[PDB]
Amino acid sequence: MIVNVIQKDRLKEQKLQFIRNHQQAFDVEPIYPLPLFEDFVTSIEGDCSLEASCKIESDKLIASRFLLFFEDKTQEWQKYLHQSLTFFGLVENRVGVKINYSLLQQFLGSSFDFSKVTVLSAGIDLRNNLAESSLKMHIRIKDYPEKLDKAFALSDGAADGNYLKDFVNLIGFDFYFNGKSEIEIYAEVQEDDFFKPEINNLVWQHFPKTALQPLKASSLFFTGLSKANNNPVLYYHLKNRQDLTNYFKLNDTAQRVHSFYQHQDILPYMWVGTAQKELEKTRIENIRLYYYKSFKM
Repeated sequence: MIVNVIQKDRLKEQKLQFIRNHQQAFDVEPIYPLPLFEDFVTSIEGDCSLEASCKIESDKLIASRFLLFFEDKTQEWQKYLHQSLTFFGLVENRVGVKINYSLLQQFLGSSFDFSKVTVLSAGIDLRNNLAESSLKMHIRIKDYPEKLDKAFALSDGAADGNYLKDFVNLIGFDFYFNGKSEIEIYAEVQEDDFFKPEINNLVWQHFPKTALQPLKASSLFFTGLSKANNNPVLYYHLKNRQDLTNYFKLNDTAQRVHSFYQHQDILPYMWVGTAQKELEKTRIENIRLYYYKSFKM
């Protein structure tokens, strides 16, 4: 149908525009191999979302970070996994690197129940230092205790981190271009549960008061369990991206990113990632800021 082809061509350009807006704001030259990711997202014709993010370390700005979230209502998770891995393979072929897939392979095992997947994403964090570049994948699972246990066994180990095992749904994979790979498990708390007394006992009690303040403006909180034995990275799903400066004490580099995105044609919400110790400071020096746009027919 003519409406369909016109819409498809439009969504393709809008995705490229979203990526280009981010890249052109923060990197005067695009970081290699960004075009392969552009090819990947434009090959995904079903409904999706894109994430563009910045990682700030004092005055250092790392901005070639993009993810695609598969959001076609058909629930064809295995197909999307395969599409994502095909993309990873092209990256391997063009750059001339071999990715270490072992953690993902072990996680998937041989009997993975794809109907238990609720989120799948694939993307990049590209650096001029090739070895430090990575491919990324997140898989969120629901009601799948066997795979939660498997992900737990695959990461750093048991205690500590075990105190939040029952809150884990999201599993993240990093695949570095130097053949090093990582897995992380994320414990989450949803907004509707923020004020429950057992949540204070099981979760909030083990974090400083400063960690709790941004929850006033968040719909979801999560934290990585295996990495950073102490000083865990805390992630907040801000309902409105405008609220960032009210809850997080930004440095100049982060303010630059915030300022850029205030009036872009993007989704209202954002994610904010920062180490626990940063919120205890008078000024955050290390922060990750995540912005989103949806692409639907």
